[PDB]
Amino acid sequence: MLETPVTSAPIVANYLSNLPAYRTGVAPNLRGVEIGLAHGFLLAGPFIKLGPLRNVPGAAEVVGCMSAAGLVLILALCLSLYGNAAFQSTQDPLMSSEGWAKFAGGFTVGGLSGVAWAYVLTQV
Amino acid sequence: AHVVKIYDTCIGCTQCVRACPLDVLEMVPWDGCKAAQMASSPRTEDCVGCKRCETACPTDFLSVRVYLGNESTRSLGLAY
Amino acid sequence: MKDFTTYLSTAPVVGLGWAIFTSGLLIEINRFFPDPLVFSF
Amino acid sequence: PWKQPELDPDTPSPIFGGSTGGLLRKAQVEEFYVTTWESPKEQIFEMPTGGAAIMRKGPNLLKFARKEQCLALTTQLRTKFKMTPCFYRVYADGKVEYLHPKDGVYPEKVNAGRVGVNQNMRSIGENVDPIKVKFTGSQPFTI
Amino acid sequence: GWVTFYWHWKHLTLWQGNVSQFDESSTYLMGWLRDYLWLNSSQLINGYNPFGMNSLSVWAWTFLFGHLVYATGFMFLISWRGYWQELIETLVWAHEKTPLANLVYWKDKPVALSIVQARLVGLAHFSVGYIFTYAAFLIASTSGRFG
Amino acid sequence: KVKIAVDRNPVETNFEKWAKPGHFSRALAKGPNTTTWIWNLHADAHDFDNHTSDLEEISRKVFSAHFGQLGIILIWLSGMYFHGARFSNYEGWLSDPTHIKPSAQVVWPIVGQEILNGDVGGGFQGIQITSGFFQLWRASGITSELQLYSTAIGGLVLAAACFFAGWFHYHKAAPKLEWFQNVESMLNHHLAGLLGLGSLAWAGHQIHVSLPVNKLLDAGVDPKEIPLPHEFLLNQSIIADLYPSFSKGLAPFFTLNWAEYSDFLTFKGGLNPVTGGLWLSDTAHHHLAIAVLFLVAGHQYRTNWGIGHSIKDILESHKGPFTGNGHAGLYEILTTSWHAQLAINLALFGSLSIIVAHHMYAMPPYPYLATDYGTQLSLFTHHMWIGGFCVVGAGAHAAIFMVRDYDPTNNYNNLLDRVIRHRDAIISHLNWVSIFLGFHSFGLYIHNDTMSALGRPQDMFSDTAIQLQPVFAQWIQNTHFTAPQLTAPNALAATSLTWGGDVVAVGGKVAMMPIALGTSDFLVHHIHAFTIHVTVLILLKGVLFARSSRLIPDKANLGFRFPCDGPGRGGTCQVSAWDHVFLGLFWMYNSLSIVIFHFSWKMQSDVWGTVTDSGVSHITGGNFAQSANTINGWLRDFLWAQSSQVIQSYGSALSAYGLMFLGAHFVWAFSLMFLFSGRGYWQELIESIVWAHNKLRVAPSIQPRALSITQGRAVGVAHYLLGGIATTWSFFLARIIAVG
Amino acid sequence: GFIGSPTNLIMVASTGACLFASRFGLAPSVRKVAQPLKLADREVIQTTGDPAGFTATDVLAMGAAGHAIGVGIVLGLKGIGQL
Ligand code: CLA
Ligand code: CLA
Ligand code: CLA
Ligand code: CLA
Ligand SMILES: CC1=C(/C=C/C(C)=C\C=C/C(C)=C/C=C/C=C(C)/C=C/C=C(C)/C=C/C2=C(C)CCCC2(C)C)C(C)(C)CCC1
Ligand SMILES: CC1=C(C/C=C(\C)CCC[C@H](C)CCC[C@H](C)CCCC(C)C)C(=O)c2ccccc2C1=O
Ligand code: SF4
Repeated sequence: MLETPVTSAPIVANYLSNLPAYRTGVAPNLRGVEIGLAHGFLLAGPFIKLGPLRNVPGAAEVVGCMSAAGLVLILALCLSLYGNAAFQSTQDPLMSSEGWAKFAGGFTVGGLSGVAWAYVLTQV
Repeated sequence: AHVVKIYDTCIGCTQCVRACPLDVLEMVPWDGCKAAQMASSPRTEDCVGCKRCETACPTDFLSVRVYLGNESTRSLGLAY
Repeated sequence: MKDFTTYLSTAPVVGLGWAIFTSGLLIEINRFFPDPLVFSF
Repeated sequence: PWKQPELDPDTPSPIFGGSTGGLLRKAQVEEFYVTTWESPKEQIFEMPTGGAAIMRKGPNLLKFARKEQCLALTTQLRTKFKMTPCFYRVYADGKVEYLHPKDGVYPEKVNAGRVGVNQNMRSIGENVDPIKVKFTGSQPFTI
Repeated sequence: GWVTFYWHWKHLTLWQGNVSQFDESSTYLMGWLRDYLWLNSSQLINGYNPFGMNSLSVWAWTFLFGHLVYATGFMFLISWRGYWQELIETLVWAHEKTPLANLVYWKDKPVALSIVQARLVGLAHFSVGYIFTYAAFLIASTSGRFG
Repeated sequence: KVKIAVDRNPVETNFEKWAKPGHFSRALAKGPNTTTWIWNLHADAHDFDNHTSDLEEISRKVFSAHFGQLGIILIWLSGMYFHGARFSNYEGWLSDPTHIKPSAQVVWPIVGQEILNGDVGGGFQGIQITSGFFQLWRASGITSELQLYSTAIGGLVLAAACFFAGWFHYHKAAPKLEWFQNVESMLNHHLAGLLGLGSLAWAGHQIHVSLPVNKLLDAGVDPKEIPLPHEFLLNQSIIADLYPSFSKGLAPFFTLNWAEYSDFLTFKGGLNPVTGGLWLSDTAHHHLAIAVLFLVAGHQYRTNWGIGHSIKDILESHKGPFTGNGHAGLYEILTTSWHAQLAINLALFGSLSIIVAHHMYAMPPYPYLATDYGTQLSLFTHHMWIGGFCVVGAGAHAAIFMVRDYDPTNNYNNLLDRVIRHRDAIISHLNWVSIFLGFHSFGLYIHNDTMSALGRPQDMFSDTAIQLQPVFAQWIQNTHFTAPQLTAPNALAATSLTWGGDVVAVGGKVAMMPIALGTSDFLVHHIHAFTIHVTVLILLKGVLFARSSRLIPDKANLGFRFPCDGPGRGGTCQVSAWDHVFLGLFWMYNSLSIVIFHFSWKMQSDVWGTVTDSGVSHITGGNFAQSANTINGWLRDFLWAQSSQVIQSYGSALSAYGLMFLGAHFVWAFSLMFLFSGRGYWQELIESIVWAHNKLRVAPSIQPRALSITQGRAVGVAHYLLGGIATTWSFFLARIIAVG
Repeated sequence: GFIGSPTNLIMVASTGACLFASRFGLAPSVRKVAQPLKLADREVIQTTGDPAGFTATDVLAMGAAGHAIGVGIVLGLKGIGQL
């Protein structure tokens, strides 16, 4: 109820409007793909930096990439669990059960694609 | 929700209803007391079990008793 | 006088008086009988 | 009272800014409570969900998420200005329930029209032991 | 704890051969704190250090672990329900009124733990920390200098 | 407009109310019937807001109580000076301050406690004092015991005068409410007279008395052969020989040629190499400048002569667009509510005490103060704890003001109303900040401990593996080391030795030296910030939710100090603002304990020690760079490596520290039964004891009852704080006296 | 201090300028109020023969201000090597 200049800013409003979570202009698969790509690309960062094999060149990036892929898979499993255990009962298709399942599938597809993209960028 | 039970030792002093912060008790006509009033709980589903009515009871032991159990959204005092 | 006496008749004041009396008695006993342990007349 | 009043959503709210401890998502999922009163003049009162507001000269309508907040506002208005307000409960489907003045005379009075329920007719301490009521689902105080 | 302190100190002084140390040291609590809880804990605390590590590193780690669970028991026993319930209400508002995170929701409303539940959780943390701390100290002191 | 308003004899000096214990409140006026009355007698004694609703009587009681506390303080100071006059070796300490320990408390040989009178040196036996009173008296020019005797007698006389003043200003001539409400006159007189005039008087004492005595003491002459301060005051030849500018005789002051005063009003920032303290000329010019600034500031507010500033006009004028009524109703709040002023005073007093502790360990403003490591450690810890207690009492009395003296009529859209209106966002953001700080500090510590126990020193957050160096603190240290070089060229050296430079040592012991900052220092500083943030969150949640909340909407009607609201809504135990302060007291204790542990370890490892020809050999050998990064390092290299002096102190003069250590452990453990448990168990136990005494017909007429839940919480937190404080006190003092 | 010294001359000039400012608008005084401009106020203190709002506290305040400005100017000019 308490409106604030930062919450009601038009720049903030249009920045949150075109986000994949609040766009409401596409299938949940595309939003999940974008979410997985972005979050996997950022999550690969701390893993290629400070892992136990960070002193060993070459293998550090590979180990961090598989750790990021495992974290992405764990997040996808928790997303699927939340979708199955949250929307099991009675206009946005994301809030639906199978819509959230498709969102989770897009999320894991985007996560592995972003992990592979981060591996390519670190190799180059 | 919780269970509010009122016994015949009540003197109809209306202190429990004034101490109630959720409007659970009420005063009904009676003949077993000098004040001709008896406490009732027609809205026990809204009681949270705060035991504020028991503090205001002037009689020895308690003429009104609150027993907790089977908490709900109204009984847990949740605004969410 | 009697109001001050009843103030002195209050429980903390007489407790303080007992405290000084008992502490002084035990301290003077310990001072004039340095470190005893066993009753030997 | 003689006739149960009907709430009016078009009644003006008291002059107030933005509240942080206001209605949450439970207001659009479960029931929420609405308090109405009749202020003869404009004055400043303290809400239980935040700071202070100013009521308008006329009908005044406020919304809360808890019945305890509604009764706290009711007793504050009765003790400070003798306002005698009344709050309804509105569910998600729009069902309106009259809550505080069930007979319109407030629970401090009697009105000789309320049937006393949940009243044990025995003295406290005369209840049976829990061994007497076992594997039955009936508490010693529920008989 | 008292009976195990007595058993451990008496038996340790018997195995070391310095029974006179226990005889002249268990009289006063400085002896209990220094000759038992401080003298015999030298090998325990040196399990891991910047110098290196000996075989009692796991015992030092679980000793600090037990002290930590003791502190969490103090947390769940000292503070009571009203403060945590109000804090949970504020966190509920924070989760409700945020972008990019209010899309998710809880199936069950988060509430503070019950007072009986709080007593049980504090008791469990207290006893777990007690058991782990004394087991660590006992095993590290009896095995670090004997066999 | 501003004038003295005094009522003549409103209260008669009669002992008729001393006989009745419960008289200030009508609840206790009926007499006692249970034992919980007695505690209620000792709990509502100073609750003057509950005794009467009249602000004038409350203000008169506050004035009288302040006079009584000043009398008590002056009695304590006079007793300290008397103990320094008679049962002390101050004259022996003046001959050789680097070899005779300061002692001012002597015990009576009664039951073997005469072993506490240790060999402090100078042919004296007593307890080694850590108050630093010897260094304060040396900084004040005190030489003989006659001056200490005169100061003690004057302190007793002024204490009696203040005690009579309290009696007079309450019973005989009681000021009215309009007299107390003149905040502009109070501020003007306090800025100009209480602070500025006292600063000028102390500056004049330093110029005319303290500087020549300190200069002659640093010259190495006999203190008995030092001329008396009145010889410097009257005869100008000695003061001209010691300082040629005194030969001018007030000429440069009234001719604006103040540079001629540069010989005895210096700017040589740093430590005096002779004594390891601050330069007395620098302190003289400092107090003179402070006096000038405060006399300037004391002519700011308008009282009776047209010119000046109006506090209400200033507060109402400072209103922005994002705040609505900016500082609108605060003038009426602070002129009617005593508790708001109490919160402000306690917060600023505690913060200033913390500042005093930090800037006193940094610059020792006393001769031979830094050499005495125990005095510096005790003073830092004492001011630290007093500041913490004051800043938690600030939150307590702010919550009391929120419950009692808050009026929604005067706060519609002002700043307090908007703070209440977004308190939930405030508490949520503070909770997130506290959780993030605790994670990224304590989890870092746990990470270091695990990777140390896993045999991975290269995976640790240490000074050798992962360099999380404090680049901002190091940059500030480097900039302040170059402060006299470019930005303050008139200073001879740096303002303190902590920024950098060389090592200043006195008598072979290092007085001050540069302090290096590493990853462990960053970790402990962020830990301190986290603990302060959590305590701030607790106290702010207590203050802002004192009136109402989502859980309890009518918390204001329940009062400030209530135990609970029953087990309803899941349970409302410890929901009051008083319980919030009771919870935050432990967090303040934990924060300040970690702070003083960091101070003691850091100054023992990287500051204190001895100075040999090879270099500076510290007390602990500088292990803080390698041991402070893990919890086990604090467990072993700080708590177990130290505290061996406390446990081995038996049979020596330090054995009282070990006994006090054991008693403090006892009180800390005994507090937990009040912190845990409840009331019904002890009530039924008391019922059983009542049955036992009724069998023997020795049941008291006053019914024994268990302590209240609020009372039990208060007893628990008080015994817990006392036990922890005395444990740290005994351990710190024994360690710093035996090895220091 | 010394009669004829530059410091004496400029501090006498500063004190006289402060007094002249207080006499005619300019510097705020006992009879001058408000933050942006100066508005007439009550006489507060009898001026004892002085025309307009010029009382004893006015000359005390503005003599103090003139001495402060003069000593600040003197020490600032001495710091920069000037008069
Ligand atoms: C420049 C004048 C002056 C001075 C020096 C003081 C000094 C003081 N005031 Mg006060 N005050 C003044 C004017 C002054 N006041 C005016 C004009 C008002 C009315 C608007 C007040 C209203 C006021 C209140 C409401 C309170 C104080 C309090 C205090 C004390 C603060 C505690 C402290 O710092 O301890 C410093 C202590 C010392 C330096 C020790 C020596 C103290 C000596 C005896 C005081 C001498 C100064 C005295 C004002 C001279 C006039 C009194 C004379 C008739 C004998 C302190 C003694 C507090 C108090 O009650 O404390 C008792 C308090 O609550 N003041
Ligand atoms: C509060 C602080 C303080 C005090 C008390 C003093 C006091 C003193 N200083 Mg110091 N001084 C100070 C601050 C202070 N100064 C500061 C800040 C500086 C700046 C650097 C100096 C710099 C300085 C220098 C350089 C010298 C002094 C000197 C002096 C002495 C000369 C006094 C004088 O002529 O002044 C003016 C004093 C009066 C006008 C007297 C006051 C009026 C009297 C009390 C009236 C009494 C009337 C009474 C009713 C009648 C008597 C009653 C009886 C019959 C019962 C004096 C002992 C000089 C010195 O020691 O040589 C002697 C000296 O060389 N001082
Ligand atoms: C500037 C100083 C100052 C002043 C003037 C006040 C004034 C007041 N406070 Mg505040 N307070 C302060 C500082 C101050 N406080 C600080 C620093 C704290 C934090 C510790 C608090 C915490 C606090 C709370 C939590 C409460 C108050 C309350 C009160 C009121 C009554 C106090 C009373 O009756 O106590 C009577 C005196 C006692 C109860 C004695 C206390 C003794 C303590 C517990 C133990 C002392 C240990 C001692 C150091 C060592 C003993 C060892 C032993 C072996 C002898 C009064 C308005 C109460 C109130 O109702 O406010 C309106 C209240 O609930 N205050
Ligand atoms: C050492 C014991 C301990 C610990 C860990 C905590 C932890 C906490 N308390 Mg505290 N508390 C304690 C004792 C303790 N308390 C005691 C004794 C009291 C009584 C005075 C209190 C009183 C108290 C109050 C009054 C408040 C807290 C708050 C908090 C929270 C602050 C979060 C934070 O900054 O750290 C983050 C948490 C940690 C660093 C925990 C350390 C454990 C590791 C490092 C985390 C990861 C563990 C592991 C890797 C994951 C395992 C996964 C799976 C196997 C389980 C957090 C939940 C505040 C709150 O609610 O939040 C702001 C608050 O208001 N507590
Ligand atoms: C025109 C006229 C006239 C004249 C007048 C005159 C001429 C006057 C003057 C006056 C004056 C001429 C005054 C002055 C004053 C001054 C002052 C008052 C100042 C100061 C003071 C002080 C005290 C100071 C201080 C200080 C110091 C020391 C340090 C710091 C700074 C300062 C400076 C602040 C006649 C009457 C004939 C006639 C009519 C008109
Ligand atoms: C133990 C306990 C009690 C019982 C404690 C009581 C009744 C207080 C007892 C105080 C005693 C009477 C103080 C005096 C003790 C000695 C008799 C005095 C000194 C004697 C020597 C000088 C000889 C509570 O009432 C309680 C309430 C709420 C939370 C926790 C607790 C709690 O832990
Ligand atoms: S408070 Fe007790 S006696 Fe009074 S009306 Fe209620 S049940 Fe009856």
